[PDB]
Amino acid sequence: QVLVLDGRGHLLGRLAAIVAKQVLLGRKVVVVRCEGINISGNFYRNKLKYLAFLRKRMNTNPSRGPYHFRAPSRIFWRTVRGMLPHKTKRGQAALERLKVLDGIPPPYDKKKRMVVPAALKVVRLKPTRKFAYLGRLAHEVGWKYQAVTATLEEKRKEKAKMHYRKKKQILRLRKQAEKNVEKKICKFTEVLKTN
Amino acid sequence: SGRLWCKAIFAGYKRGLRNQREHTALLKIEGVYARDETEFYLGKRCAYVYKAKNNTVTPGGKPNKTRVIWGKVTRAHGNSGMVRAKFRSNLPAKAIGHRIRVMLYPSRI
Amino acid sequence: AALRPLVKPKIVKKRTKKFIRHQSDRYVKIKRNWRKPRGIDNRVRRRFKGQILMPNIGYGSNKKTKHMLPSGFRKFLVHNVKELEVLLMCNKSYCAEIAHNVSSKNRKAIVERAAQLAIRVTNPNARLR
Amino acid sequence: VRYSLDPENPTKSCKSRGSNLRVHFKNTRETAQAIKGMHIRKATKYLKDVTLKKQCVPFRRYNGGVGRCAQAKQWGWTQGRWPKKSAEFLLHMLKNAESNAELKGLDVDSLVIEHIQVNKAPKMRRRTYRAHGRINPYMSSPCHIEMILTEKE
Amino acid sequence: TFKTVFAEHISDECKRRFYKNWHKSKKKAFTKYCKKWQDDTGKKQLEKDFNSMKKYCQVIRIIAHTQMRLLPLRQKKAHLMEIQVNGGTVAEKLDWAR
RNA sequence: AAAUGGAUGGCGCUGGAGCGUCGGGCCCAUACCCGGCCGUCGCCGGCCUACGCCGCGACGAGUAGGAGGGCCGCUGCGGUGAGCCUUGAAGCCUAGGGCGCGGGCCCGGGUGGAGCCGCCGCAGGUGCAGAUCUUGGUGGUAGUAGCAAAUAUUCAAACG
RNA sequence: AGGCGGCCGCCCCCUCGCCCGUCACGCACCGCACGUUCGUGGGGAACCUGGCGCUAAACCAUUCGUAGACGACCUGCUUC
Ligand SMILES: [Mg+2]
Ligand SMILES: [Mg+2]
Ligand SMILES: [Mg+2]
Ligand SMILES: [Mg+2]
Ligand SMILES: [Mg+2]
Ligand SMILES: [Mg+2]
Ligand SMILES: [Mg+2]
Ligand SMILES: [Mg+2]
Ligand SMILES: [Mg+2]
Ligand SMILES: [Mg+2]
Ligand SMILES: [Mg+2]
Ligand SMILES: [Mg+2]
Ligand SMILES: [Mg+2]
Ligand SMILES: [Mg+2]
Ligand SMILES: [Mg+2]
Ligand SMILES: [Mg+2]
Ligand SMILES: [Mg+2]
Ligand SMILES: [Mg+2]
Ligand SMILES: [Mg+2]
Ligand SMILES: [Mg+2]
Repeated sequence: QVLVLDGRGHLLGRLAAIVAKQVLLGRKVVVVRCEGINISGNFYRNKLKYLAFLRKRMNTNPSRGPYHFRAPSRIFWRTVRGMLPHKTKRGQAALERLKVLDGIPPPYDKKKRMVVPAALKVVRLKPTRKFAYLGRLAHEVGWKYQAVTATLEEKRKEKAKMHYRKKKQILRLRKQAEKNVEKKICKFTEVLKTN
Repeated sequence: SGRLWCKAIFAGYKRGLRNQREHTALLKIEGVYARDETEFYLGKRCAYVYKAKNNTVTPGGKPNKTRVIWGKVTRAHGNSGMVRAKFRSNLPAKAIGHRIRVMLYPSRI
Repeated sequence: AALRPLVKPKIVKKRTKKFIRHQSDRYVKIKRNWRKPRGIDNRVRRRFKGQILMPNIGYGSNKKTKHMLPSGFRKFLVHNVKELEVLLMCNKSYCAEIAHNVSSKNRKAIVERAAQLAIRVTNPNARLR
Repeated sequence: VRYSLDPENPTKSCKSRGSNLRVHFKNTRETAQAIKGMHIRKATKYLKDVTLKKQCVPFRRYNGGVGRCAQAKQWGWTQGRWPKKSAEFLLHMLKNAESNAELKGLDVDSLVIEHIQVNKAPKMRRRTYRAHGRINPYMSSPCHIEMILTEKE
Repeated sequence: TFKTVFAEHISDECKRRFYKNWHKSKKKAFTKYCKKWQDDTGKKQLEKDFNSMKKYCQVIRIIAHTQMRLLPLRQKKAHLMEIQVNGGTVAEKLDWAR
């Protein structure tokens, strides 16, 4: 009943629009690994845009004003909130369906991740265009947990490597068993109706 | 046993930008994402099923907390497989983003 | 076992709500009765969207079902037994309604006469102990 | 006479009333709302402690510019006071309630204040001499009080 | 905060910190927690807690309290405070603390 | 290059969600077409309250202003209802039922305790949301400001 | 931001739990809806029964002043 969408390789707005449209329908969406979301344009251009956004702030009381977030997950959350009607009760109720998270936590490392090809940088941008990584962009402005994020990502990748090796061994054994039991299993129906 | 209806979500009523029409509702049925695929669901009955605190009589069995609003598919909507519907009574605004089961009672093929 | 009227169609109402006077909710000195707003810059007079509705001739109900009760009869007010026998020929479409100032002693006589004449009464078995 | 929220068991209930008595209606309302739903002994003890400033009466509805006390934490509120005149008036009313219960033959120990209502009274007037030779009203706010006592067990 | 392991015998001078009213209280703090150091099963549980901390925890801090008895003040309530240990290895910092 | 932080409407968009030329679909106005209902006008139809009863067609916005209808409402008078009422009049209240597009009205229930209303005409000191409107009453402010010009009170007892 | 899954040794037992064929039965409700599901769903007040364990802490009052406009905050009480 949930949609676990990977974050790496997807464009910021191209993915956020799809998530904002899918949340208003009722599907609970969880965007994992938000530090890999790419943004079109020059990295210095995106940095200048983010700094111009940071400059905007209430004069009389900055604490009671625009709350600028530094984590890339919170950046993506604010981007989706900018498209959702958050000032109405429908948008307020839909905002809990979206779960933006940095890294791949225990509740989501075992779940298979989905990829939306309509937001992938490979098909969205030309191979000669410049892009900026949201993780580096956030780390350059008031983000401190990039090192531990990368360390935990390395750990979970080294674990998933062994898991995939085990799965590949199981697949090899399955293919060997299929090739071994040739008799007693005709299954001409499977071939005539093509699996 | 097993489900005998298609799944559809209520996105909103038929509306422009600064006005709504509560008599006609829009449905996003799962599996249909094109205009050439919604011709099968034209005329199919639809049911918005919810629960209340006072049990009401049911056609089969003892009274239950279940209450259903009936309607049917009128025509298609757009090119993205969205469909239209008109119920006996207009859908409540709280049903936006919830499920209306599309039956297969009126069968043509 | 109520008295069956003549044939009756499904009465449809153009508007089921009663028209509310403008700004009658903010001030309790303003009665619920409708008054035509004649302001030079009022929203209701020029019919802005989202405002209250103004009653016009368009909301007029059908002449075939006008003044018809949900039971299917048309009420006629009576005071004594003399003004009850006049509804003898119109018992199938018109029905009787006893006045409010009629005493309980003279009300039961009207009820008995209506039951004898087979005339529908909108307020039967009223003010009984 | 006429009472609001008459008791369902008139044989196990006793009523008390005071009319046109000179206290502040607001302080009387606060102390009555604080004392409602309490046994007679506990109510007497609480009023005797309020008179000596041992535990505040929380001002919830009429609390404009009311200084906060430390003893109001028991009521989950921050603003409390010690209205002595209303305390002694409600004590005098509870005495008449106990007397009526004894006359009716009820158990005083099991009596609880299930209902107590206070409302405004006709205001008496005086005049105040202000600047530039102006006269302003100086009005009192007396209140009518009523209470019903019923045995809990 | 991953885990916290307290000592076996905690003096009342330090236990006074966990109470707002020391006179009305019954001094029942850490009565059942001290039984873990006496029970062999509790000792095994504390040892597995230490073993899990050695592997998972990265920043080690030590909780210490002052001795108001030696001071001329009449407070008698010790101030508990955490001090981060900046030793070489996380595995040896736990040994140095234990 | 301009002074509060900030405006392709915002989010955002770069194999386009930008610019130029275009194609096929799709979205909706009180606009158009079909149909129901209400009113006006025109043409009328019948020897069924003729001031009534039908039929067809076309049109309905509107300040200032001009007309027509009201079986909308208030008071009093002349007729009339063999009118209603101490087995309960007027008045007041009501999560009750219901009518009229509307002004308003009918009934049920609870108070109330002595008059009232329908129809046909007549005459008005006849309909209120305002006028720094008149009189009377009541709220927020608010148990707030304020009980501070001229040195100062304390102990014990009695009547209560 | 961890708790379900795998392995091995037994436990009350088990070779119609799977695919094809075969004789015979059952709410065959007489054309109809809200049917079938993670529901031993979440939350709150109690009722009858078994086994294992628990016997407090806050606020008020009082005191302190490292703090106080009032609240608040820093402190003490033991019969040695
Ligand atoms: Mg900072
Ligand atoms: Mg104008
Ligand atoms: Mg205020
Ligand atoms: Mg004050
Ligand atoms: Mg002040
Ligand atoms: Mg003077
Ligand atoms: Mg911009
Ligand atoms: Mg037109
Ligand atoms: Mg016009
Ligand atoms: Mg009249
Ligand atoms: Mg009476
Ligand atoms: Mg009299
Ligand atoms: Mg006048
Ligand atoms: Mg007025
Ligand atoms: Mg004025
Ligand atoms: Mg007067
Ligand atoms: Mg005033
Ligand atoms: Mg003051
Ligand atoms: Mg003076
Ligand atoms: Mg004396």
